[PDB]
Amino acid sequence: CSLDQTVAPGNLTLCGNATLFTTFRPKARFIAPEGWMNAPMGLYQRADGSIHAGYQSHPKHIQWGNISQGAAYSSDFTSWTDFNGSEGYKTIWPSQIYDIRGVFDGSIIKEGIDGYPTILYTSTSFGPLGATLNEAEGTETQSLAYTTDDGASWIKLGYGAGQNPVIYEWPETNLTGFRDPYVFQSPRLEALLANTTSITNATGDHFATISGGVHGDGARLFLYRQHTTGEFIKWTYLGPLVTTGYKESYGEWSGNYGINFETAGVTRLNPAGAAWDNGSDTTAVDFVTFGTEQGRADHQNHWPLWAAVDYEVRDNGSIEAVIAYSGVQDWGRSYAYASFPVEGYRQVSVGWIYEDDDNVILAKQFGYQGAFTLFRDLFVKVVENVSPSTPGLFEQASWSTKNSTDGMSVTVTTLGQRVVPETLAAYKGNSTVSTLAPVMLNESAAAYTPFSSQPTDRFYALTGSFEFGLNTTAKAGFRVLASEEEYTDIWFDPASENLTVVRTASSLIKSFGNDTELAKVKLYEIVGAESKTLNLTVFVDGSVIEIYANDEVALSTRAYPWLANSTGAGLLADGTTAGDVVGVSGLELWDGLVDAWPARPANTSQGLVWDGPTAAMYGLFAGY
Amino acid sequence: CSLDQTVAPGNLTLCGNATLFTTFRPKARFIAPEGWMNAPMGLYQRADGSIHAGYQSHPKHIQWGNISQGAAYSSDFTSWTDFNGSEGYKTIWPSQIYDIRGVFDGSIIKEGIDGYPTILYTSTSFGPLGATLNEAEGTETQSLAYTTDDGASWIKLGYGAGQNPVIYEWPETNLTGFRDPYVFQSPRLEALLANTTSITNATGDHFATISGGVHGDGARLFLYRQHTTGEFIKWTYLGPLVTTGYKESYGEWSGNYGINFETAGVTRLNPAGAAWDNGSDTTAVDFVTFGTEQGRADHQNHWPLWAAVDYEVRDNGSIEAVIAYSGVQDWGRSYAYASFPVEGYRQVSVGWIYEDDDNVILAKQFGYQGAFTLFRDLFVKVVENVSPSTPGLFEQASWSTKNSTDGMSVTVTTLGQRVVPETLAAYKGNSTVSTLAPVMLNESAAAYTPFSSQPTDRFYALTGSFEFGLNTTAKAGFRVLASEEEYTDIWFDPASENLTVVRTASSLIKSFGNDTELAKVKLYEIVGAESKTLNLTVFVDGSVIEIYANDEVALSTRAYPWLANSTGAGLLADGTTAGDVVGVSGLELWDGLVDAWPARPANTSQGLVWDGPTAAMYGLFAGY
Ligand SMILES: *[C@@H]1O[C@H](CO)[C@@H](O[C@@H]2O[C@H](CO)[C@@H](O[C@@H]3O[C@H](CO[C@H]4O[C@H](CO[C@H]5O[C@H](CO)[C@@H](O)[C@H](O)[C@@H]5O[C@H]5O[C@H](CO)[C@@H](O)[C@H](O)[C@@H]5O)[C@@H](O)[C@H](O[C@H]5O[C@H](CO)[C@@H](O)[C@H](O)[C@@H]5O)[C@@H]4O)[C@@H](O)[C@H](O[C@H]4O[C@H](CO)[C@@H](O)[C@H](O)[C@@H]4O[C@H]4O[C@H](CO)[C@@H](O)[C@H](O)[C@@H]4O[C@H]4O[C@H](CO)[C@@H](O)[C@H](O)[C@@H]4O)[C@@H]3O)[C@H](O)[C@H]2NC(C)=O)[C@H](O)[C@H]1NC(C)=O
Ligand SMILES: *[C@@H]1O[C@H](CO)[C@@H](O[C@@H]2O[C@H](CO)[C@@H](O[C@@H]3O[C@H](CO[C@H]4O[C@H](CO[C@H]5O[C@H](CO)[C@@H](O)[C@H](O)[C@@H]5O[C@H]5O[C@H](CO)[C@@H](O)[C@H](O)[C@@H]5O)[C@@H](O)[C@H](O[C@H]5O[C@H](CO)[C@@H](O)[C@H](O)[C@@H]5O)[C@@H]4O)[C@@H](O)[C@H](O[C@H]4O[C@H](CO)[C@@H](O)[C@H](O)[C@@H]4O[C@H]4O[C@H](CO)[C@@H](O)[C@H](O)[C@@H]4O[C@H]4O[C@H](CO)[C@@H](O)[C@H](O)[C@@H]4O)[C@@H]3O)[C@H](O)[C@H]2NC(C)=O)[C@H](O)[C@H]1NC(C)=O
Ligand SMILES: *[C@@H]1O[C@H](CO)[C@@H](O[C@@H]2O[C@H](CO)[C@@H](O[C@@H]3O[C@H](CO[C@H]4O[C@H](CO)[C@@H](O)[C@H](O[C@H]5O[C@H](CO)[C@@H](O)[C@H](O)[C@@H]5O)[C@@H]4O)[C@@H](O)[C@H](O[C@H]4O[C@H](CO)[C@@H](O)[C@H](O)[C@@H]4O[C@@H]4O[C@H](CO)[C@@H](O)[C@H](O)[C@@H]4O)[C@@H]3O)[C@H](O)[C@H]2NC(C)=O)[C@H](O)[C@H]1NC(C)=O
Ligand SMILES: *[C@@H]1O[C@H](CO)[C@@H](O[C@@H]2O[C@H](CO)[C@@H](O[C@@H]3O[C@H](CO[C@H]4O[C@H](CO)[C@@H](O)[C@H](O[C@H]5O[C@H](CO)[C@@H](O)[C@H](O)[C@@H]5O)[C@@H]4O)[C@@H](O)[C@H](O[C@H]4O[C@H](CO)[C@@H](O)[C@H](O)[C@@H]4O[C@@H]4O[C@H](CO)[C@@H](O)[C@H](O)[C@@H]4O)[C@@H]3O)[C@H](O)[C@H]2NC(C)=O)[C@H](O)[C@H]1NC(C)=O
Ligand SMILES: *[C@@H]1O[C@H](CO)[C@@H](O)[C@H](O)[C@H]1NC(C)=O
Ligand SMILES: *[C@@H]1O[C@H](CO)[C@@H](O)[C@H](O)[C@H]1NC(C)=O
Ligand SMILES: *[C@@H]1O[C@H](CO)[C@@H](O)[C@H](O)[C@H]1NC(C)=O
Ligand SMILES: *[C@@H]1O[C@H](CO)[C@@H](O)[C@H](O)[C@H]1NC(C)=O
Ligand SMILES: *[C@@H]1O[C@H](CO)[C@@H](O)[C@H](O)[C@H]1NC(C)=O
Ligand SMILES: *[C@@H]1O[C@H](CO)[C@@H](O)[C@H](O)[C@H]1NC(C)=O
Ligand SMILES: *[C@@H]1O[C@H](CO)[C@@H](O)[C@H](O)[C@H]1NC(C)=O
Ligand SMILES: *[C@@H]1O[C@H](CO)[C@@H](O)[C@H](O)[C@H]1NC(C)=O
Ligand SMILES: *[C@@H]1O[C@H](CO)[C@@H](O)[C@H](O)[C@H]1NC(C)=O
Ligand SMILES: *[C@@H]1O[C@H](CO)[C@@H](O)[C@H](O)[C@H]1NC(C)=O
Ligand SMILES: *[C@@H]1O[C@H](CO)[C@@H](O)[C@H](O)[C@H]1NC(C)=O
Ligand SMILES: *[C@@H]1O[C@H](CO)[C@@H](O)[C@H](O)[C@H]1NC(C)=O
Ligand SMILES: *[C@@H]1O[C@H](CO)[C@@H](O)[C@H](O)[C@H]1NC(C)=O
Ligand SMILES: *[C@@H]1O[C@H](CO)[C@@H](O)[C@H](O)[C@H]1NC(C)=O
Ligand SMILES: *[C@@H]1O[C@H](CO)[C@@H](O)[C@H](O)[C@H]1NC(C)=O
Ligand SMILES: OC[C@H]1O[C@](O)(CO)[C@@H](O)[C@@H]1O
Ligand SMILES: OC[C@H]1O[C@](O)(CO)[C@@H](O)[C@@H]1O
Repeated sequence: CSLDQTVAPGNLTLCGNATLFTTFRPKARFIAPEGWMNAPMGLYQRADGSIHAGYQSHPKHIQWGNISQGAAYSSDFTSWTDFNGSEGYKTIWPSQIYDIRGVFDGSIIKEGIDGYPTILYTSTSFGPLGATLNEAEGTETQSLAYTTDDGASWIKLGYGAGQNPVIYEWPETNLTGFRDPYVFQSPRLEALLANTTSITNATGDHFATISGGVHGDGARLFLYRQHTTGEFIKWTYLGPLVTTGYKESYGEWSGNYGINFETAGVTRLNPAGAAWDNGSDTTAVDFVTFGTEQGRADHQNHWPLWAAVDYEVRDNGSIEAVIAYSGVQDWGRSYAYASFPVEGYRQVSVGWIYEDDDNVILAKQFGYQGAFTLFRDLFVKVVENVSPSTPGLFEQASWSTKNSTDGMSVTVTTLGQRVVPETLAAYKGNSTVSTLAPVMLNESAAAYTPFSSQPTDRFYALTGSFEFGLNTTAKAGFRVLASEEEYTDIWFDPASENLTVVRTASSLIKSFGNDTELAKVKLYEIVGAESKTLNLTVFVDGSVIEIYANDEVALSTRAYPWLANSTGAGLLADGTTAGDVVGVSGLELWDGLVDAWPARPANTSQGLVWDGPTAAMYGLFAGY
Repeated sequence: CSLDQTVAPGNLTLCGNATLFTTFRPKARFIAPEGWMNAPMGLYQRADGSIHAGYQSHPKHIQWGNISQGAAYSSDFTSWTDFNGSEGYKTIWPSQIYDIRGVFDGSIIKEGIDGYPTILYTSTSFGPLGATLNEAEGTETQSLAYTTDDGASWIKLGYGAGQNPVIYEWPETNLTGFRDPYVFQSPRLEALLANTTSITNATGDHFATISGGVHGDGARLFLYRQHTTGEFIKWTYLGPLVTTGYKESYGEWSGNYGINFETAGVTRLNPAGAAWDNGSDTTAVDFVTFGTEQGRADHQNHWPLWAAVDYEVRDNGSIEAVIAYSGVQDWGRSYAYASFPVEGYRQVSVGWIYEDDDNVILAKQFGYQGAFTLFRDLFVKVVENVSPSTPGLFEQASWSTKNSTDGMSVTVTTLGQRVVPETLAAYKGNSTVSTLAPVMLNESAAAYTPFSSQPTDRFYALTGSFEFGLNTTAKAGFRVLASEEEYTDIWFDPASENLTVVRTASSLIKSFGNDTELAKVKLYEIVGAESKTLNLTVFVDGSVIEIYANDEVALSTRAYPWLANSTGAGLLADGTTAGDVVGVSGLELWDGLVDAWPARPANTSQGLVWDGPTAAMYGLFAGY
């Protein structure tokens, strides 16, 4: 095992555990100290204003198992501190018959048991568990725990009748899944149900969704309501909130609804952020965010989706969320998005970016797997004065259109996502910032043009505004993590409406994924404009490449170049001519970003362990 | 629910939980504070000389489940003190994937991990578990924990490779069971194996048996040897120590070997007690004690047995224990005998006495189930100068015979059991003792003759020596827990060699068991004697009736008379005549015994709880 990054990579599978720990590792984002992580969980803003973030965690392993809540906190979403207790950075772990198979995703009741922050989580026990298996009632249940020390530790309710687990009966037969309770308050849903509470007797101020589906018949999001205000044991099933078909797709802009939902949440937004009105705010829109499984040929069979919904009240005192339009939260290697309320009328969303080593070839050598996305403010994106000749505009696929009275312009509404401003400000202020001169891409443009200032390592951000002709067939974008021999190309092709990440040359190491990422991006053309513009922001953080377009489209992916000098960046141009020109402006490079875990040393590995021969006997966890 | 014990019992199933807590409850013996108990476990004499006793425990329930180690200590086997920690009187409980289904029986390595007392116990996980089910490897494994505070708490080794569980591979396929590790030192077995240690490389000073069997092919006791002295992770399977046939019986004196062993142990004894020689003591005998299941039509399908064995060394460096003779440790409602070494060359044995309410009709009303037997010194019982005309003597069923050189007398050898002297001394000294005049039972004897002094409650002991003619057909014994309407009759019938406990009138409450208990007792006739003698000792302790004959035969049973005055006792006589006379002498009543738990109040119930609907979903525990 040579770690010489000035020459071609050897056989890196001969390298020891965690010998590649720092080589590809993000430094500017949320990530576990070591080992396996997946979904964000237990997210809440604490009483002191700081953010608590939990995550599915398996320390000292590089595959999933004994799944626990790891946790940390931050005052600005950006610089984090690990909790440290008797179980290291874990704060909830399998410990009881009802959750011994895994402490799965959960969400926070801010004023819960005895007034304390309280988590409702999926407690798993033995038996087949999965949407493609024959799962039985009891394998996935929902349980409570509360914290008296602001998330340093959690106390579970006792096991038994009238205690944990608090939700165990399947609301319908033959479920594909029954997990990921999302607890939320909703003046909107309270107002809608107020005339029917005699039918169900459920009058509490908290709702909870549980994610699942029905074998052979598509995904389901089940709605529960807290039976009585101030009491947290009894939750009453109202009915299915979202019902989709077996591998149903709303189309090219909307992924696929698969066979089962995971990590679903419910929110209400307006142009400024979170909306807490009862329906009276005409600018507010109800949204569901949700993962789906088995509706995708790649990306671990997982789509992270969202839908705008219109609520209807059923005669039995339940709610049907009718999908109005449907989109994708991130088009790349991310999943398990969670959202949570933040002071100042905000709803903040964060997901999990998995590695691109699906055959587990170099995972042990890493000594870790996974990171978070950046934290994102959700809001209703409104585009005014949109031209009716915008191609495909009235398909209204992942957006809505409202015509002006005279029919000559359109207002477009969709889900907006932008990186939280605290992170952008901290990144910029800690970086060496190069404001770059605008670049006109025409007949003289090379395929690749390095920026006039270059990054110094694998931790940087780029921004640019690409102005295209309305009938362009030119392509342009950014190349990142680039040397002569390794590079990753981010292209936008307005003619096809496709944003791609080409990774055929991303790394000399051949075991990592190299498939082309793809997102659809609608450039809403503005009335009177003779051009259309793509604002593209790119974060490069170790191996993470996280792309944002127009405060709307997100695409997270991975690149693992071996060579030490595969850190360069610049502009890409294809088919730019004297006549078909691409004007690039607002160009800026931020080199360095922020050290997100300042108390951690560079190498936080504690080694890796094997569960031994019993792992295969129990059949629950891979064991490593 | 009336608790009026001066009139006939009502419908006691209407009574609330623990309303009958004190009514039938033993006071003079080891018993949990409340709830369910079964097998003794984790028995050892601590460094300060006191006795640690563990037991299988399920607090606040009256059926088995979440099985844990409850514990207490005593300086004299007789007066006990509960441990009190974060889990009450529990000291080990299900907490890890490998033992979440139950912390089953285990035994003590006195100088174990880091020099501390260490328990090797059966750690159970999910899956079918039982001799009549299709159990799979991994469901029962063996794990270690150690104590740094003399049994107040135990620290388990970590889960994983080279740690817990330490024994997990089945030594043969298709096991009926794989549990109850019994760890012991044996100069005898070390000497026998010393010439073969190159074959196995196992050279440690601790052995361990594991109890089980093979489907369709009878019970097995598997022998392991610690691989290396001072190291406790690696245990090497040598081979089967005891192999018996599917429902094989050695005969009328020996119960039945069933299909699977439980709670088996290995010891070596001589006439004084425990023997720790290498084979050089010609008075010493090797013994195995073991429970069997599914070889009995009643008594919960459980025989608590013992066998004298002769060890042979196999060519592969293992030991075959060849059964020389085979007996019964207790003939009544007891099981799960454990034995442990005690200072002064002693081996002390104690078992579990179950209730006689197999349909669980009044268990909730009790608020508890189960007690221990008394603690018993084991030794080799030797009877000298036995007459060769003793009927059935040369069948040598649960004893051995050695003829004198001249053939006119026999030395009989068998397993001896007697109540530990500390308990007899404490009982006697705390009781009101009545030494009774001898009673000749002849033609004038009534069926029942009350003693001249009577007990004052349900806590007393009786002794008597019954001298019978060599050709008697008379029966005699003791009646206990007696009023006019309720009584329990203990008869010996020398002609049939049967000791019986007739319980047809034991209680007016009809839901308790009323079947006749039966033990075989051999009166070894002495050369020159014109009579044969039965020394009978009886302990009455709440509902327990525990009978000892001749420091050899034990029979534990239950009687639950309702009436407050069903406490009397006296002599029984049947077929005594002028010619066929029974001389009773050495008669003594001890009224009161000892308060075995002086710190406990009379009612230590904490109420009972239900596990809720998930108990049936998990399918592991009854739930109550
Ligand atoms: C199989 O068997 C298993 C083992 O028995 C069993 O698991 C156990 O289940 C029981 C029953 O559910 C659990 O007991 C509960 O414990 C809760 C506290 O849990 C936390 O703290 C304990 C104890 O912590 C001490 O000890 C540890 C270990 O040494 C130390 O680390 C601590 O620092 C602390 O040490 C101090 O105290 C010790 C004595 O206790 C001293 O010895 C020591 O010197 C120190 O001074 C921990 O062990 C727990 O850890 C475990 O669990 C966590 C998850 O929670 C895991 O992460 C971890 O790994 C461990 O597994 C944990 O940290 C109690 O709060 C709870 O008590 C209440 O509930 C019951 C039932 O409702 C009531 O009877 C009782 O009154 C309590 O309720 C009152 O209080 C709460 C909160 O204040 C109120 O909300 C409630 O309304 C009520 O209020 C009442 O009083 C008020 C007056 O003040 C009044 O206003 C109200 O009106 C009202 O009247 C309960 O005791 C036990 O934790 C489990 N143990 C383990 C190891 O798992 C398992 O379930 C079984 N399985 C099956 C299938 O049956
Ligand atoms: C799923 O996830 C689960 C959760 O992660 C996981 O379970 C956990 O597994 C880990 C790994 O096996 C366990 O970690 C071990 O813990 C042992 C100690 O366990 C006891 O103590 C802990 C901690 O106690 C503190 O905290 C509690 C809770 O708050 C308090 O109640 C205590 O009072 C105490 O509090 C103080 O300390 C805190 C900080 O720790 C402070 O915050 C606090 O303020 C106080 O000051 C308890 O939690 C345990 O309780 C649990 O387990 C018991 C059963 O054991 C249950 O009954 C109970 O309900 C709980 O479930 C328990 O009481 C450690 O000893 C052990 O440490 C060693 O082993 C590793 C690996 O070999 C070594 O790396 C390490 O060095 C240690 O070994 C050394 O020391 C031992 C003994 O001294 C030596 O024998 C050994 O040779 C070695 O010596 C070395 O150093 C010497 C120098 O001194 C030198 O001479 C030698 O040569 C050598 O170099 C390990 O940390 C953890 O307990 C589990 N937790 C739970 C909750 O279950 C589970 O397995 C996962 N499942 C799967 C399937 O993966
Ligand atoms: C005295 O001690 C007990 C603990 O032993 C304690 O708790 C009670 O425990 C008993 C069991 O001993 C429980 O009985 C079961 O109840 C089930 C139905 O329960 C529902 O209705 C009840 C009556 O209105 C409610 O009280 C229950 O509420 C509690 O539980 C819910 C969770 O569901 C919780 O949200 C609440 O807060 C409460 O805690 C609940 O709504 C029965 O289904 C169950 O069924 C059987 O048992 C009977 C007796 O054997 C049979 O007659 C039935 O046919 C059936 O059993 C069958 O046979 C076997 C059973 O193993 C099986 O093979 C068959 O399929 C079939 O099941 C049972 O009756 C009782 O619910 C529970 N009460 C509680 C928790 O309040 C007491 O509280 C304690 N008393 C005091 C004063 O402290
Ligand atoms: C680096 O980090 C690892 C943790 O990841 C850590 O521990 C090692 O972990 C690996 C797994 O990553 C273990 O590999 C397995 O080993 C099994 C055989 O193990 C036996 O032989 C070893 C070699 O001599 C010994 O080291 C082992 O001793 C340990 O464990 C025993 C308990 O058994 C214990 O008493 C000792 O004290 C030691 O702790 C042991 O005697 C293999 O069976 C297992 O099998 C597969 O994996 C391969 C790679 O994928 C495949 O090539 C095989 O075909 C096979 O996998 C197949 O595919 C899948 C697997 O999921 C399945 O469907 C098929 O049926 C089939 O199984 C595997 O190779 C390794 O044993 C373990 N080492 C330990 C604990 O020492 C390292 O220690 C750490 N390094 C450092 C320096 O810290
Ligand atoms: C980068 O490193 C490679 C290999 O060490 C070398 O070919 C070249 O000089 C360096 N710069 C490039 C390719 O831009
Ligand atoms: C990181 O630390 C681990 C654990 O000490 C060690 O095994 C590994 O070699 C280290 N890796 C590097 C690259 O420093
Ligand atoms: C309410 O009605 C809907 C639509 O028929 C149904 O799916 C749901 O199960 C009902 N809710 C109940 C039975 O609680
Ligand atoms: C919703 O709120 C508006 C004003 O904020 C109020 O007029 C209306 O009555 C509310 N709707 C309900 C609660 O029915
Ligand atoms: C919206 O505007 C377009 C273009 O003017 C027109 O084709 C369409 O019919 C309009 N829709 C409505 C509902 O008026
Ligand atoms: C650098 O980052 C830290 C941590 O996020 C932040 O608090 C600080 O404001 C940043 N420095 C600047 C903007 O100069
Ligand atoms: C074509 O592009 C080059 C490089 O940006 C620029 O110098 C030149 O002025 C452009 N041509 C025109 C006609 O703008
Ligand atoms: C653009 O993307 C779609 C998938 O949404 C694909 O079918 C089409 O071939 C792509 N076209 C080009 C030119 O990249
Ligand atoms: C015992 O009590 C019963 C019922 O109260 C009564 O018949 C009798 O007087 C008492 N004594 C007996 C039967 O020896
Ligand atoms: C014993 O105590 C328990 C728990 O407090 C109580 O429910 C029960 O009625 C008591 N029984 C008696 C006979 O005192
Ligand atoms: C040793 O031999 C006996 C008798 O054949 C056998 O039962 C046992 O399994 C053997 N021990 C092994 C294979 O370790
Ligand atoms: C057993 O012990 C005796 C004396 O106690 C000794 O003579 C003999 O050599 C020992 N047997 C062994 C260890 O082979
Ligand atoms: C009474 O019993 C206690 C506890 O076993 C014992 O220590 C004491 O010696 C006994 N009293 C006597 C023999 O007088
Ligand atoms: C017969 O028994 C009675 C009662 O023990 C006794 O008084 C009498 O002396 C006995 N008869 C003979 C002949 O011993
Ligand atoms: C004595 O016991 C045996 C069982 O061991 C039984 O078969 C026999 O019938 C009994 N005989 C009498 C007279 O009780
Ligand atoms: O780690 C388990 C968790 O991960 C998910 O499967 C999402 O990928 C959740 O549905 C579940 O709670
Ligand atoms: O409680 C479980 C324990 O009880 C037994 O079955 C004996 O009756 C043991 O074999 C086991 O360890």
